[PDB]
Amino acid sequence: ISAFLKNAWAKEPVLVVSFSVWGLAIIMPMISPYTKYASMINKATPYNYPVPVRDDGNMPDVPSHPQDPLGPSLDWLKNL
Amino acid sequence: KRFFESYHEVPDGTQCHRKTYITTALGGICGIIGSAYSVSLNPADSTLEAVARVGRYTFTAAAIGAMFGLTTCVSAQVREKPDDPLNYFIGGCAGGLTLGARTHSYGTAAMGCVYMGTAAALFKIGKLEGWELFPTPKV
Amino acid sequence: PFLDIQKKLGISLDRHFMFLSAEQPYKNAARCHAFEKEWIECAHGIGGTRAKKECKIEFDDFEECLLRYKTMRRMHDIKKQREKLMKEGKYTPPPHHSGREEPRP
Amino acid sequence: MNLYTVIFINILLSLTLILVAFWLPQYSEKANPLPFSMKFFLVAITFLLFDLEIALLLPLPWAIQTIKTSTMMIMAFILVTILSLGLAYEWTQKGLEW
Amino acid sequence: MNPITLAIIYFTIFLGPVITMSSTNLMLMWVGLEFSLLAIIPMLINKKNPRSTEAATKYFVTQATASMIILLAIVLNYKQLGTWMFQQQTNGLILNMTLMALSMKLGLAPFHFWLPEVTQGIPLHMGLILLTWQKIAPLSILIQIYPLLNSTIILMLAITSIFMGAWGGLNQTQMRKIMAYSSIAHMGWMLAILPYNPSLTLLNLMIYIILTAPMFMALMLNNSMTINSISLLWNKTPAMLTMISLMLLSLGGLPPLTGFLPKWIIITELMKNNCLIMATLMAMMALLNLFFYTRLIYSTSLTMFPTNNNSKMMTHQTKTKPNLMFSTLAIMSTMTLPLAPQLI
Amino acid sequence: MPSTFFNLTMAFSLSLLGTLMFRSHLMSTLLCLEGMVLSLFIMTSVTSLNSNSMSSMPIPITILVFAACEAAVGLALLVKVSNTYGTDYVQNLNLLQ
Amino acid sequence: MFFINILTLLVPILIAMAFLTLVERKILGYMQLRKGPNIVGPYGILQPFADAMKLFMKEPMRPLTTSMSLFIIAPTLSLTLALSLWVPLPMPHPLINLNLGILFILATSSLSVYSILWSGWASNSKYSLFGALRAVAQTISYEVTMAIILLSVLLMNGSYSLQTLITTQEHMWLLLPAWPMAMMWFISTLAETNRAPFDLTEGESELVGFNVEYAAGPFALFFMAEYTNIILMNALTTIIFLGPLYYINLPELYSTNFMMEALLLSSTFLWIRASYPRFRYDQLMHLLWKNFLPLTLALCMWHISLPIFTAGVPPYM
Amino acid sequence: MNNYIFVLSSLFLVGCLGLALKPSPIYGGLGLIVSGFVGCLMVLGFGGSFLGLMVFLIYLGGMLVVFGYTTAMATEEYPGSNWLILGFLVLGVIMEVFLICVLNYYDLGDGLGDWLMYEVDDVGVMLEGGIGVAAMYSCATWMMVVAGWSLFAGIFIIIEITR
Amino acid sequence: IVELPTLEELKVEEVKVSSAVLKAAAHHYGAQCDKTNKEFMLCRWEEKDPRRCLKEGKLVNGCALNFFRQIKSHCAEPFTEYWTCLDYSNMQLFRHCRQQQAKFDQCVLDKLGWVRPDLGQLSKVTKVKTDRPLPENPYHSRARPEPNPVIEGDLKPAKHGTRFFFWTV
Amino acid sequence: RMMRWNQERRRLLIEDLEARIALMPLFQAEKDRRTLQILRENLEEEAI
Ligand SMILES: CCCCCCCCCCCCCCCCCC(=O)OC[C@H](COP(=O)(O)OCCN)OC(=O)CCCCCCCCCCCCCCCCC
Repeated sequence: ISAFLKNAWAKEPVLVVSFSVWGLAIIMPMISPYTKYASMINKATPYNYPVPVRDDGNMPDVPSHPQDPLGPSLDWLKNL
Repeated sequence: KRFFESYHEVPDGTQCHRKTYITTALGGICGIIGSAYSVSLNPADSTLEAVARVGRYTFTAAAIGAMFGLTTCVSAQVREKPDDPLNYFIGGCAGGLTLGARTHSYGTAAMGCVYMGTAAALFKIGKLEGWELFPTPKV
Repeated sequence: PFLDIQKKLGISLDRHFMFLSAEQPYKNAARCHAFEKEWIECAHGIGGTRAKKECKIEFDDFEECLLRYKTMRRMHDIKKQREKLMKEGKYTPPPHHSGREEPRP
Repeated sequence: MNLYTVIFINILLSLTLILVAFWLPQYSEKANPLPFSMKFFLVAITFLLFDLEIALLLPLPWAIQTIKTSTMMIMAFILVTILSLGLAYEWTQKGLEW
Repeated sequence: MNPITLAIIYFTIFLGPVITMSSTNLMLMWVGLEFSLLAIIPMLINKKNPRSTEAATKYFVTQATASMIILLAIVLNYKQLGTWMFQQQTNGLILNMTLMALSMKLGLAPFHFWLPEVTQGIPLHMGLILLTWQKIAPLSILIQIYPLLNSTIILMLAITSIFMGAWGGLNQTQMRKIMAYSSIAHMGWMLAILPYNPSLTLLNLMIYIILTAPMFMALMLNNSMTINSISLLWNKTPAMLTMISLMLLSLGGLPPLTGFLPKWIIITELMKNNCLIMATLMAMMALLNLFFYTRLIYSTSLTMFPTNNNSKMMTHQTKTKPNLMFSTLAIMSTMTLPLAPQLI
Repeated sequence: MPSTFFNLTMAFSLSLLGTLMFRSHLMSTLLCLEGMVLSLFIMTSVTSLNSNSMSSMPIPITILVFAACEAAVGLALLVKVSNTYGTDYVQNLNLLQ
Repeated sequence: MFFINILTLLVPILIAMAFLTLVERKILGYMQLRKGPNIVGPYGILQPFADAMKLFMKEPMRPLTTSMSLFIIAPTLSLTLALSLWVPLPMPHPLINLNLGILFILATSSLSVYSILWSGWASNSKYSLFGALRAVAQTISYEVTMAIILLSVLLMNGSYSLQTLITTQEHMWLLLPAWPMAMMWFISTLAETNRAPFDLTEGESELVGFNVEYAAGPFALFFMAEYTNIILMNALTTIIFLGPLYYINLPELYSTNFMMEALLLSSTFLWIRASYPRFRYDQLMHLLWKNFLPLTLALCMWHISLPIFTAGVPPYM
Repeated sequence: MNNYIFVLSSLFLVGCLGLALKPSPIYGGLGLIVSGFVGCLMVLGFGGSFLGLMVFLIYLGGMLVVFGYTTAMATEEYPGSNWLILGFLVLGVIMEVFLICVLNYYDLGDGLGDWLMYEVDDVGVMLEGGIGVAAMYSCATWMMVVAGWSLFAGIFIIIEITR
Repeated sequence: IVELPTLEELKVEEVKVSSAVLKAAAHHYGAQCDKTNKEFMLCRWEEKDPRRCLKEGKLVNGCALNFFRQIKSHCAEPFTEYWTCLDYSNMQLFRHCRQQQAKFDQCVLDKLGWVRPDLGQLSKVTKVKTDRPLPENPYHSRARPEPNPVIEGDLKPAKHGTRFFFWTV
Repeated sequence: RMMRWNQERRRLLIEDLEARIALMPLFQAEKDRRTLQILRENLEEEAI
């Protein structure tokens, strides 16, 4: 099997690449340290406006002000 | 449509003119439809030939319509009994006869008379007994 | 439907997007999102035979949120009126028509 | 608008240039100057079943920015693949071969 | 057929009706109908005989325009109600379109011309699929929308079909077309009760499937597309003569056999709903269907037609057997009547 | 839109009358058949667009994708016919009578 | 002054094309060791005006064409589109801004196919019909390889806007990420002009193609529209793959460097004409259907992953 | 103008009437290619850049072109002068005007007013077709799969028919 | 008559400054003038009506003009050089006027004590406390109809059996 | 270099979109009172 690839790399040297990159692209996402961020860098974009919720005093996390230390702070996207 | 219905509104045997006119139209309408199917399928040879067939079927049907209307109305008039399947049967009887003639066949007149008249009579009964056709689902 | 292999399997490949008030992409609500809601939370638990007479206020409204025809008749009528009066000068293009009137932010 | 003006001007230029072409000049048998290409038709619907392929692949530019990026990737790969396997069958069928 | 292709097609011919049935978004119901159209056309031209190409080209045009009309109904609804599905409010014309269109794909009544002709040019096998696994899909769409369709039209298409089917059948001598005509008729009864009791449509179908599937595998056991051909059944295979007799009389409504139940309960439901005008006329010409069924009975069983000498040669050779399905579907069909209450 | 939606609908009916009144060549029909799919595609896209119903835009295209193959099948039947008769006239398709 | 823009957008491409007829005769010449035009002007600078002012004066013989309607709509379609694909071109400042720009360029490019179909069919002839059918096969087959190269690449600049390709290239040319795409793009721009080692149509030695029955004006236009998108499909490579400088200030530098690379890619096609024996019609297809299309589809799959795993999903807008 | 759409709509009907008189197989292809151009334009009118261009990209040059293609291969036998058809077509050109006319006097009407772009966000982004068509990959991934099988089994259906 | 506020009422001093300057002083307009702008939104999304939160609207049109008024006295000239280059672009990118940005930020870091937010500190959903009573029955939904009643009990073998035709079952 | 750069175009977009977040209140307030000034002013021209 391994020496059959040798003529298929000498002659037919196209379909080899096309079935070597067809796949390579299926394994790069499953094995990369940085694939988690694509659904996150794309999740941070505030395209529409963030509606604020009414305060009850029962919500400690919700950052009261845009500059509170609380809330979704992305010091990640920076120097991702 | 308020038109055709009128036929029923006035008591039978009365205002035959309207009756005959309405009945003649229905037959004629059927004539057109019938000729249409007869021309669409089993087409003709020349446009004129087919226009003729439309005419033939239309007139024949219009005739059966008229005599039905006329006979039933008059039979009721002369007989003075407005509600009677027999009036209609005589009418249907006549209608069939016109069909028979247009088709130039005594035999057809036979079946035509019996079958057609019976059907019309049943229409009268249907109206008299308030039979419902194509009823809405009431389960 | 005829064979509910979807509810059974719990999958929802065909139900999530059947009405205008379903989840629109990027939460961009469509026109009438208000009504259709009001006309389907009404007809929920009440079968159709009775979603057709008593829940008629919400469809008569939703039939005019989307067709938006009764409006036309209003506006179209208004239009004609203006026309007739204007022809006899009874009515004059409003200051708005004259423009200006302080178009503001 | 501007686009209209341009595309329209672009037409007028084309027409004029054929207007002038048939008029500037101002018999002799000067004017005197088939089987089915089944292969061609095949190639043609191969292109139809593939052009529509692109039409379902053009959303990628705007789906890459979907939250469920993992889902897009998966959905796309299958399309590109199932279409490649189709082409591949054609290859074996030798339909691709001319 | 490269067995792979056979799989893809057959899967589609089977994914086609199944998507229709399972989905509620009408659109997805339309593409279920669309697939079925695409999958059936390859099989129809398998012999690729000159008759076949004619068959498929008709089936396809009739199927395609109807498919487009069904889509138009969905497109129109989308603008009369944002929903992608018929509702109480739906404009009446919107639903009537769907009835006509779907009555073309199913081939009922004044649109009954394509079916007899495509049933004539396709093999006996693909004949069955074209008659019974392609009726499930459209009927599903109708049965789902029954509450909303018109009682008048359905009835007219119902009655017409019964008549056309019966009258057409009387003259036909080609078996494939006799069956095509019967299917038009039975399809008629089915659509008659749809507005009133859909659940009975699903009985008048199954029974039709449990009756027609054995009947066709019978016609092909000896691959006879002629009555003269089925008449020499007594020499080619004598046993099937008994059940072929009962199944055909079962297809018509005669009382001891299973075939009476669909007609009986449809008549009971229509009288319960007061259509004693319509039901009566239907039952009467239904009796015309049995006449042509019994005329075939005469030729195949009650009378023995003369056979050719070479028939002795075919007897010698072992007859490839009829699948088991024939039996299980012949008996469950010819005699289940004693078990009607649980069927309905 | 209400006005226009009419034109498109009648376009579909004019295309309907076309496919239901054949004349010689079949390729004309199939071509007409396609005229409907365009009218349906245009109407579906139009209402989806003025209902701002983006969840439904998938459909306008699914309609085209299915319609294209549908037509592919239709043309292969057509090629099959002018290979068996070579004239593609709806006229000779009558063996099944 | 919008009209001033068209007048300064169509004159400076019909006056450029004209001198590509010249430059396609001299560069080919000196490779053939033969001077091109030298005489009508100083160095042939005045030759296209001659055969411009000459072809149009030859009898536009409508040779018993089946339908003039086509004979005279095909040649106009072409120059109409070709001179339109320039309207959304992404210079530092495009004549018109069109989101969906790259689609526009793709779509309009496609319509051109008709010119081949219509012209071939109208002019009744074996050669004409033969060439057309064969020619469009090529054109259409190459659209499917262009689109993907076009699509694939998009995932990288992340929008269909030509005008963003410049930004995506603010610090690098996309030739280096995608030279495989740029190879097959070059052939899909070199063979979708029915040009080069790939001139199957207008096969001259074998076929005498579609434009055969065309002469004088009707021909000129068909021609003018083959050299006015011989400069497009190189002008795109100078936008999509070769990214010149763009500075908010000095907005010419881009156009100047756009020049320097579009002439090479317009002068690179000229080495081809003078270098490669023509592909045979079967081979051309097998180049796309069995070699390029596979690589193109796989690399498209590669580019949809690259953003996700490199987390480089481009910014919409 | 305001009748930006109507006029076009009218042109779309004219092209459909041309296809309906069933003109010569390829002369009418043009007809489709014309109304496809027209329908491409209307959708653009409503802001469906993507959906619009899509039609101009697939049905226009993909489907239609292949159609005529085949016409040339067969069913372009090019054996009633289309001119007769054009004669009738002209009749319809104004005959349709008649149909519209009755409702014209009856009169929506007076051209086209605000019967387009009913509601648009005067602020905001991501509002654009192609965001909806890209729901094939999020929240509408069943339409995508079934379209796949169409095209995929399409290959197998076509070859099988061809063979 | 549908309630439509009097034009007089709608009158409010207005920002009237082109989009470019707003885009320049926006990130500081998110830091400052936030409590006065989020409560408008919190009315706007809760109370779906522009005929009721006009109260807080006039507040937004107020705090903003306040924001700039300080910038006009404090650190106006370096602010003019900032948006004057930013408006030169075709999409008003911060990517270009990046030197003008710090020169305005250090001028405003020292004076007025403002610090420009970090990257992701305007996309978080702050919780704003307000007093507006919760708008119940928003959408003015007329009372819904009742569900069909529920037949209740347990199944018992059917009465007298399938009541079909003489099937004593 | 296409990794490290397109990441930045994202971070510039967040910078560019959060600007838009800060000015929805001013615009939505102006847009409310503006369209709420058109149709009292059109209510008049219809009523006045
Ligand atoms: C409700 C009652 C309904 C009616 C029941 C009575 C009728 C039953 C149906 C009969 C239909 C066919 C009539 C004609 C049959 C002709 C048979 C024949 O020609 O003989 C050959 C045939 C096969 O031959 P083979 O078995 O292979 O060996 C002999 C080879 N010469 O030889 C055979 O086929 C042998 C096997 C024949 C089938 C046997 C059936 C026996 C009768 C069944 C009665 C059931 C009564 C149920 C009563 C219910 C009351 C509630």
